[PDB]
Amino acid sequence: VKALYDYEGQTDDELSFPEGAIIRILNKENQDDDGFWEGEFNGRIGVFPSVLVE
Amino acid sequence: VKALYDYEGQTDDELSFPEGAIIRILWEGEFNGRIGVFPSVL
Amino acid sequence: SVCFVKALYDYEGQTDDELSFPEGAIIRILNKENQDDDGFWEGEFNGRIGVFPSVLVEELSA
Amino acid sequence: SVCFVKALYDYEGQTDDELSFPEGAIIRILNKENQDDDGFWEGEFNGRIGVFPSVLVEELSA
Amino acid sequence: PEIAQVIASYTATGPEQLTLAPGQLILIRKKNPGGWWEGELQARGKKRQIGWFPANYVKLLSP
Amino acid sequence: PEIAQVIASYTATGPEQLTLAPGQLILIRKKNPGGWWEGELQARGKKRQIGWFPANYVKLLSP
Amino acid sequence: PEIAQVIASYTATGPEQLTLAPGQLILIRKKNPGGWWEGELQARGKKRQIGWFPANYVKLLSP
Amino acid sequence: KPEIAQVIASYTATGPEQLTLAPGQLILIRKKNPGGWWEGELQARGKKRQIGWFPANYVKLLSP
Repeated sequence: VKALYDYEGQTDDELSFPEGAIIRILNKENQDDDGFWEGEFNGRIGVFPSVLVE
Repeated sequence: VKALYDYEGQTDDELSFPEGAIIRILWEGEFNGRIGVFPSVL
Repeated sequence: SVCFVKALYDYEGQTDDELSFPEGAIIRILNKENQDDDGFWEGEFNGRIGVFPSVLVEELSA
Repeated sequence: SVCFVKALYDYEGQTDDELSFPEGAIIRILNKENQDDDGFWEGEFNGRIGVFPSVLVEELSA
Repeated sequence: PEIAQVIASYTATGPEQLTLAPGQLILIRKKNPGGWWEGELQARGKKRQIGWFPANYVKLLSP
Repeated sequence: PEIAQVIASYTATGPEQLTLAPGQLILIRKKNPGGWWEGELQARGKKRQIGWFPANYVKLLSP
Repeated sequence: PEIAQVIASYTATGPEQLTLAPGQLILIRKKNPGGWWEGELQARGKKRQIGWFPANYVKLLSP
Repeated sequence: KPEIAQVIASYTATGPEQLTLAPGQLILIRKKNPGGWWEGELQARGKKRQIGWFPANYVKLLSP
């Protein structure tokens, strides 16, 4: 997926990325239904709000 | 999509798959009930 | 200064770098380095190091 | 004894299953017998378990 | 896909409204005359809840 | 050393008041007739700020 | 869609060239008289960079 | 005594006497020469610890 706006992660396990970035999706639909997805970018893996992508 | 050549994942979170495999894009993807990442060139 | 403190109430850390501990726990102080003077301190317990609110402990004695 | 070690320099793990730790850290050993002779060892720190280059820590007995 | 970010803290004054903490992201759904928007709150862990809030407690983000 | 924990979210209605998020710890300083206490907020990173809040948004903790 | 895999380690001798580690996958773009190919490197994390390399440091893969 | 450097830039070996290095890897230092050329033992995961020469300006040292 391509990142529409740049994001900066709050926690340790959140995925910081710049705008336009191509990210490889890793999962969806958490245990709690929270809207966050998981993916890899620049050799760092984490979670991000799914509303910021494609 | 359909896998042209077979791949074996290096990391824990990479998706191993055989040749010809149909993969559901979620790169992004599930195959055989394991989800992972794979080079999109394959 | 002072090496150890006993935990009056149990605490559960929010971040990764916060120190979770049970009640009564003896904790070894490491830093009172005012970060932004936020009233946390740093210490070791059960072989995990972290920070915790200084209001939850007291200097050890009897 | 044959159990803990003190980290001389700080290390940051490359893989998922490598153990990141700060300098001076006390680490519990879990395997130091053999892991394919590649000068890595395994241990716990801060409630995360992983492997690290055995070069980076010093021994400490008793 | 219209998306705002919470600029200032807002505690909800009713059952129809979101409660917001600075930093959080909101997907916008409806906008009203009052200065009052409906949105879906993307916050970590909690299920995505959908409610009203004063618009002057958020900032938009543009592509 | 009297110490309460925030039980529900409260955004500050004035300049004299704290603004609280669930989980946070408050050291208590004064209590008033209204249902209104003064406290010092122990929150991570920010400097310890000192202000008023409705007491029914916190729970005490006993030794 | 022509695709080679790195068979041996190659550090880049210039600003026009890729620098390769065994295992990595290259999409091929141009091939020259020298024994020298241009390719796009598919490596995890880094943005896809596009450069030249000695062809006898890779093996092709056939469908 | 325990002298230890970290690879700062990629170096492919130009001979049979030399290590071939990837950024991040850790090297235990053994000898240093006039050239700018050190011998070291490479601590890399998986492979057996191999011992060879390399240009010193492709590593950074680490101090206790």
